Amino acid sequence: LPSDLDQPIKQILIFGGWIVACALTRIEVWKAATLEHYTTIFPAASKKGDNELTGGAINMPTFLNKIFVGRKDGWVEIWNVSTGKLIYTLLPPSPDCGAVTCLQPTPALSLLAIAYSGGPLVIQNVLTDKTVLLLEAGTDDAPVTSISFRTDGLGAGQDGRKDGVMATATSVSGDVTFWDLNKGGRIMGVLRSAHN
Amino acid sequence: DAPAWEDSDDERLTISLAGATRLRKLRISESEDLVSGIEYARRLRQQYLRLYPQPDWAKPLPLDSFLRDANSFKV
Amino acid sequence: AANVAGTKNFNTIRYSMDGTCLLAGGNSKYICLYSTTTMVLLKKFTVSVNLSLSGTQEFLNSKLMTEAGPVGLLDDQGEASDLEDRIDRSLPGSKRGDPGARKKFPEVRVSGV
Amino acid sequence: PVGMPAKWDVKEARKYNIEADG
Amino acid sequence: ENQTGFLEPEGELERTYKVRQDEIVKEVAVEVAQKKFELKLTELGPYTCEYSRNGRDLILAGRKGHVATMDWREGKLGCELQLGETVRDARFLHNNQFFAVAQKKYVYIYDHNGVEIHCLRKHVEVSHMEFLPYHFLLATLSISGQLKYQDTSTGQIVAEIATKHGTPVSLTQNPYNAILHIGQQN
Amino acid sequence: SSLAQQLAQIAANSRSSFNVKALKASHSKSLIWEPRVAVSQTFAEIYSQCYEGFKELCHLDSRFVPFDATLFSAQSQEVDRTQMTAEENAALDKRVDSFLHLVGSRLRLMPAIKAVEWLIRRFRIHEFNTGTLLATFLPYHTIPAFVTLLSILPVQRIPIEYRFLDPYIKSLTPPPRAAIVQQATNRPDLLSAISRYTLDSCRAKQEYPGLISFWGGIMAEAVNGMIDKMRSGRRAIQLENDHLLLQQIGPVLSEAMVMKDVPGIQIASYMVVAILAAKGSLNDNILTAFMEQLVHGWTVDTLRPGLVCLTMLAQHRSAKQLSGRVAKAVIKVPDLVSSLRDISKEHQVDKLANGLVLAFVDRGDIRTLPVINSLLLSELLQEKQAKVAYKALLLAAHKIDNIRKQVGSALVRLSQAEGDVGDAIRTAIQEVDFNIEELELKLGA
Repeated sequence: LPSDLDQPIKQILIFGGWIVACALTRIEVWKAATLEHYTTIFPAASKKGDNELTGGAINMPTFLNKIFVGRKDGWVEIWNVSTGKLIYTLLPPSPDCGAVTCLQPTPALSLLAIAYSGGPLVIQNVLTDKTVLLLEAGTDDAPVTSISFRTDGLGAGQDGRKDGVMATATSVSGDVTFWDLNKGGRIMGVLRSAHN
Repeated sequence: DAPAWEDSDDERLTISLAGATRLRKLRISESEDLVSGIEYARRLRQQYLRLYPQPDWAKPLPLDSFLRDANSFKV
Repeated sequence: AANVAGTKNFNTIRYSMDGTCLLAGGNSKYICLYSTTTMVLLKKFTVSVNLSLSGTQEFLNSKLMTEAGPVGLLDDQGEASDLEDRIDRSLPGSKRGDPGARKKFPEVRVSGV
Repeated sequence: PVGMPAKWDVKEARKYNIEADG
Repeated sequence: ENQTGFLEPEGELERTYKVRQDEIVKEVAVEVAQKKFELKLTELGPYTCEYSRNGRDLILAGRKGHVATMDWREGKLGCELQLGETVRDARFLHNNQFFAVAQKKYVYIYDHNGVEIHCLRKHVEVSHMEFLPYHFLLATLSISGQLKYQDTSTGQIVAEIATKHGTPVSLTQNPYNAILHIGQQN
Repeated sequence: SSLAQQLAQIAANSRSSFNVKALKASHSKSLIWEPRVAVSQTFAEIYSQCYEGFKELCHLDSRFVPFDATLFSAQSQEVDRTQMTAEENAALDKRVDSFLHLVGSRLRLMPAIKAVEWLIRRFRIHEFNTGTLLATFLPYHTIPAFVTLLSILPVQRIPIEYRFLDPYIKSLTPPPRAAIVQQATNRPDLLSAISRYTLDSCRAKQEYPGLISFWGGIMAEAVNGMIDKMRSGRRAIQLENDHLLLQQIGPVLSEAMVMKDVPGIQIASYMVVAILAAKGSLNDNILTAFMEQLVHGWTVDTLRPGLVCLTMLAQHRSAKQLSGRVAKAVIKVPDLVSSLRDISKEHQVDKLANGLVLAFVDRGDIRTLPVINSLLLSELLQEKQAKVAYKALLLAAHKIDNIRKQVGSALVRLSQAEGDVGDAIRTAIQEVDFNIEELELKLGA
């Protein structure tokens, strides 16, 4: 660990030859083949709050050396982790939704699912910066916190032979929610009280 | 559908395809050895499309918006 | 195992050298140690934990039941490298000893205490 | 009877190994 | 009438041994893609397959006793029986009517329903069997190295040969000469 | 018998015959001919008879001419379906489903039954396309041709949703609508399969009134029985049951309400919405969603049934006002008040008219005043609704910051109304305790 690390360390993410640790407002990146420290990503903000890296960072699968970080502001910033360079930022749609609660890569290529604290799930082309779907998936008191996609190839469309199912859960509830993403992204079922 | 951001590092990166055994399967001929980062990412995209093809959702009405709105299923 | 009659009796009993406690053992896994005055079972023992013997647990598990009977019942002598191990010189229906003596998974019984 | 689930067996699925995005 | 099947690699990088069975099943016709199945029988020994010589019915025998006879295209089983003791080799006879199973001591020949017609007591500890199809001889190698040819039609053993050296490790049968290539341990 | 179970699944999943008796039985299964004749029939005799049938069908309707080239071809005499690959079999399945959607309307006729007999005896549609064939014969479940199809169907080839038909295959009688409706209320899969078949036909515009009336009746009775099952009395269970009913229904009704080109399926979906809004005690936001989609969806052909279903939807709501776009398209309705009197002869339009007047008054537009005046002098509202509507109109007149000229003209006409509505309006003036003559001389001067 670096000497000047006085923060808890929220998540770890291993890809390429790099392991990447999103702490709270800071990313420490090691090289995995030698397990050595490489550099440190410092996102910057104008306000005190908006620097905070809630959500996390994730990789897109066919994207070379790029992590996708979510901020306390609605921004999802792409960072090239080789040269340590902020390469793009993508802004929240309808900016009343405030904080990026999570983000997950779809099984489609270069489409990321960003889930904001104001409620919307968006799935966006991350090189076109163009929204593919917009879903009011959460209450403002119950923000969507974990999302995951079914990579099977079937399970939607009221017959079960069409793909595109996404489960999601909020931390304040105990019920998961399944979406069929095909026509506009309708809901298909809610598994209630999966846990307490 | 033009790409909004462009990376300047993928032009400079170069990668040997015949050296690694995992990257061996994504060359075109039995001559391609040293590949730049853009063509490497292109072959990597082709191979991801080989493993999982692009689903048909990746390619308004009031009741449909009511169904896709998750504030309506509350207890 | 609750309905097996035959392992529910005491084949042999011996008093203590004090004379205050019987000890009782039959064709079963348990040795009982009774009191001869207060008539209560002071302590029960289990003779063997060994599952290579046959009657040491009262609830056999259904993993060992194939569609051809139990798995510890198929004759596996033919998968032996040596002829003197492959030969079955056993007599049909010999409960008390034969020199053939297949003796695969013998019963648990306390024949003397 | 029909509509009953069968036993569970792990379906073999080819995944994109992410150690090559480097 | 028919044509011989094949597969040939198109490109210069593609090679024939890297072709997956899912790719074959996707590219091939459906009446022959039906025949790619898998039987999951776990608890009764390693299994031993033998087809009839027209390929109608196959017999598969486990090591711990489970011998079954099925018509594998039509999916019906003609017979299934458990037999207790070990099973060295199972073999169809001239038809799919009779088969012959090598038990822990003898061989036994059975009818189509699995009802045991008889056991052959001269053939003790048979480890390998081969049925000559045009002669009606059933040739059995014991573990002792003795090779007995039993005429199946009339029921008398033709020639008990004693292979003078060692237990035999393998046995096959030339389909052109009907001579037996047995393969020793030296 | 795990091996017998695996082999039973293999034998049920197998498709091509492999012994001579199996080939003779599978060739013997026919619609028209008895089995003793249908065993000994080559594919030239069947093609001659059934091509005479297809010539009659192609002279009846025009759109069978691609199937003249692909399905009923002289080369299609010889094609074995079990020898082609998976993509050839899938494209043949698409062609067969398109022909069955096309031929479902004329299926009582002997030409169409001869064409279906060609598909059955050559391509083995009763084994390879059992879902679409059974669904396209389901609206004719009272006829001997359905009895014969039920006779020749394989048992294990039927889908799981249509496995109520097994006693009607064991005893060759046509199944009743009570059996189909009861299995539709019990299984969501059968209702989803019927609705998916008719919507997949109606998107290709191959609808017919028999199919539309069939689907409308069975979804109406199935939603009826489904509500009577979903009712529980416990609050959380009835909430979850209303949610499960909407998740099982919503795609079908959300498409069949705004299918503009097929007014029959639009009216049938209106019937299902009327049953769902009357009998099932639903929520106000769900009912505004239904009303907004109906309002987006109607045509001139379904305007008066749409208004009947709108009266029921607005009547069974707990809120008092309509949500905007409903009132906008009812502004766009041509003869609102006369149509509402023709409906209120049988249907109690009062809450719809009250919500309409309130939603018009909440607009600051002044092109709604003839509609507000007609709805007030209509004698459709009650006395209390008329009083609170006039009070809201004068409050809007106090809230406005021309506009006031038309407002005062409407107010003096409503005050000088003739009958019981004018009595209640002047009583509303007396209980709001504000003078007529102030705004009267203010607008007259």
